[PDB]
Amino acid sequence: SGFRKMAFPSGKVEGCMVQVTCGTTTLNGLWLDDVVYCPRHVICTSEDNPNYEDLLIRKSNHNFLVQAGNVQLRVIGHSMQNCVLKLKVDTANPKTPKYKFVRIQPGQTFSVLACYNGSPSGVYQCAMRPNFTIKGSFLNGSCGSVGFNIDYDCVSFCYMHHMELPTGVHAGTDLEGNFYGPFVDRQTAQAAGTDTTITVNVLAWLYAAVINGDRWFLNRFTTTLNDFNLVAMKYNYEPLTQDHVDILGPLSAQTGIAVLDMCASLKELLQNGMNGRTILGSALLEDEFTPFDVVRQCSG
Amino acid sequence: SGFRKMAFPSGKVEGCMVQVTCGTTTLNGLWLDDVVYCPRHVICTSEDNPNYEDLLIRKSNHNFLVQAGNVQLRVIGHSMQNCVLKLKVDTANPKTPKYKFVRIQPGQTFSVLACYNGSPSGVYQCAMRPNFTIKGSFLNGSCGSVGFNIDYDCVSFCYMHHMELPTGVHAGTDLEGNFYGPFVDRQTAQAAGTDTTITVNVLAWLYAAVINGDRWFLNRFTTTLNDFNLVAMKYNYEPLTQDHVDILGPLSAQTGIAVLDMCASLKELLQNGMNGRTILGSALLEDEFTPFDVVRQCSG
Repeated sequence: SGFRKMAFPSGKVEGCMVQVTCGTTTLNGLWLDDVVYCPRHVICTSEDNPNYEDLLIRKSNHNFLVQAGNVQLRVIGHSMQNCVLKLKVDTANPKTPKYKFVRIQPGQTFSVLACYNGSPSGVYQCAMRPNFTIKGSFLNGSCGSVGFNIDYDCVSFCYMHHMELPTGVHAGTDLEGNFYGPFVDRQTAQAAGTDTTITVNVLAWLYAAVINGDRWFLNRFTTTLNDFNLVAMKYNYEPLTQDHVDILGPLSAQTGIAVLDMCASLKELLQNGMNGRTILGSALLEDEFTPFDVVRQCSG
Repeated sequence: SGFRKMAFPSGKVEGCMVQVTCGTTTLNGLWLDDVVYCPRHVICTSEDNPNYEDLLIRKSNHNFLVQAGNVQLRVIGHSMQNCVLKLKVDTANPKTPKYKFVRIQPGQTFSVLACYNGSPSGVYQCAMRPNFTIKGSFLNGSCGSVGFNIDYDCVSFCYMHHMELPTGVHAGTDLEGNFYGPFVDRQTAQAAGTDTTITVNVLAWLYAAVINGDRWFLNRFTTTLNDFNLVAMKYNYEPLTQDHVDILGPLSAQTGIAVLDMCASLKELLQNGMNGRTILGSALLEDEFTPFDVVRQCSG
């Protein structure tokens, strides 16, 4: 037992991380088969309101230094797809895993492999916030670090890191180079929009707590979906849908606590607080675990 | 910026995990060069107050099934070292990293690669508690999962998982098979002893918060080491030593906040609480980050 925020084992992604250098700019790239994917930001400096089409036309293959550990990888083609650069290299990565490029939804989680100069440094879990930012840990040089999920040895890549917003949260793209949220890879006054709490995840985590022996917040009451959603709106929680209730079915069955029964507990927690008590070691309600994340750790 | 609980990239350890089966018992082992390390518990069932010396004498090499993915590894020798079994195999692991076996101190952190049937499932950070337990996430089949730190591509293994205590916390050994704390690998009423809060780590995390822009808890006061330790004892915090102050030097220098100045903030937080505010997203004081963990993420 126990419940911990847990990343996927990162080995399959570690074998894909390379360093990409163009001029005086270095960042990370992702080497799959004979293509390296990285942020197109690598082709400009600080002086470049940039036109990336013009900037790339003025580059040649030999302007791109790609290093996989010690071995230099010869660039033989270059192109741009939205905000990512694709560098064709003369060697297929022999450690390419089975993989997919997937775009994830707000409220879903993924593992981030933080990398610097093509060298992985740490791994942690992130949720895509409703406002399309993530609360990561990225220092200078982390551009091109990727986010992923792993399912039966298939790596589903969903995130490439591009920048940090003024509040210290983080924005990036899918692996097709399309930004999550209303952000751009140039210097503007862009800021994170208003955020909300992911209700279905909070309920999943309350189920995790019950499975792990925390029961003090339970009560004999049930509530209707409509009356719960009135309370949710008051506290800046997302509305709960019938599909959310359906998704929580397996956890509800395992614990014998109907979803709308648990909603009555969440309503009381929102209105009264915790009164000095904690849930799974937290004094706040946690919304960064999906129902899948809980079921993954609460099989027993 | 940002501050996240972050595990080391797990790839080097993933390449060492195997499955060890003896009879109807299966668990995880660690394959380094031509030796597999696993909990000696693998040689008994439920009926075995066991004498492990007798149990091992009654075994042969062919009683041990070791599987590295698909490939079966032939066992050619077996011996016991304290609570770990060493199985000599006829193949050196070609993916053996540079490694060391180190025993860690209470208050230090490490990454856990949770594994089932020789297959890694997730990675997370743990601190060794003052009472020599860890607050992990381990389901049935996780025995033999290992904890480690990585320094310049050298893996320092420090933990092998053995069992779960009645409070849901976890106990295990170093890789020499010596238990952390007053625990044994048989069925007793053993329980975790009283625990305390790791003061130096809480201060390191307050420094992390300042580096990341949380300043509301600061004040103009300083305190003496002796007067702080009077408050620490009252709230079940470990005493702060001069070596702790010395260790926090680099963080104190980066922020310009003397250690004893930060101690005055911690005293006020202990006596008054947070008054509805949070620090790095927590409503509780966090003690599972070492000064090293902070410096690792707060270079900027």
